[PDB]
Amino acid sequence: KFLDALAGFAVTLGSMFKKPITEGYPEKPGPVAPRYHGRHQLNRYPDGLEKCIGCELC
Amino acid sequence: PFQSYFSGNTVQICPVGALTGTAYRFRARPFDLVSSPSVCEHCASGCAQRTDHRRGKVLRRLAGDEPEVNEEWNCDKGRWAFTYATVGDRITTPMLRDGGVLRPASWSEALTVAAAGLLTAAGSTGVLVGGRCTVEDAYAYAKFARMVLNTNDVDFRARPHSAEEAEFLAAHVAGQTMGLRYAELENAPTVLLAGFEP
Ligand code: SF4
Ligand code: SF4
Ligand code: SF4
Repeated sequence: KFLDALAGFAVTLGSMFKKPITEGYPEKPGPVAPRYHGRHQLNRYPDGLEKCIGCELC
Repeated sequence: PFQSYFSGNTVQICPVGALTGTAYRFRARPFDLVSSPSVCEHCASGCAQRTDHRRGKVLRRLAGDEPEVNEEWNCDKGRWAFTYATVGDRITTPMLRDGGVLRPASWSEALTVAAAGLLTAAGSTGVLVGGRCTVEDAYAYAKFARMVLNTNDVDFRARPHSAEEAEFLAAHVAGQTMGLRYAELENAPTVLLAGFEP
């Protein structure tokens, strides 16, 4: 009907009534995956001893 | 104690971590080492060695492998006597005497002063080359004495020595390369040692 060529308008209009999806970083940062490769961290055993043995394998 | 001049070889001969060098302990892993072939600085044996340095600091000097010289062996002196250059007494910059005190100086100023003094002394100069010099270094010292100073007062002997020694070295040693060889030593039926504690 020539309407299909105008489908894009229907898209953009529709989206300007659905709520924006942006993550609210930094006031409301998004949920990064649990598996994410963030900053390396050096950990300790429960008594406080450093886990690292300095083997340089890392 | 173990007490052998060749003890380090055991560290290099052990196929496991049973024998380790206390000096090298926990210093580095193989991937952290810049490794280069080298020759020992210490005696005329001229052993092939492998210098390993991490962080720009030499950490060990393994025996290398040169069947015609040292097979795969060192002495403790060659293997561990490498820290001399980093004991904090090293001369980092040209130094000049002023007011009787030794002061750090530029290369330009230092060379200016050294040239002035050497030209003032002219042929009234002698060059003590010492025994801690590569063949190139000794050659430069000698050539420098011959031309730059127009003198023949050149002697690498920083030790007890004699004129008879220089005469003998001229007669039999100098210019006579690759005569007796380590391989020949191993097969010599009789070896005599004169003033020599191998
Ligand atoms: S690999 Fe070795 S040196 Fe690196 S963090 Fe783990 S224990 Fe420490
Ligand atoms: S513990 Fe040391 S000596 Fe034993 S297998 Fe591992 S690296 Fe080799
Ligand atoms: S490794 Fe030992 S025997 Fe060989 S050149 Fe060095 S000091 Fe001499």
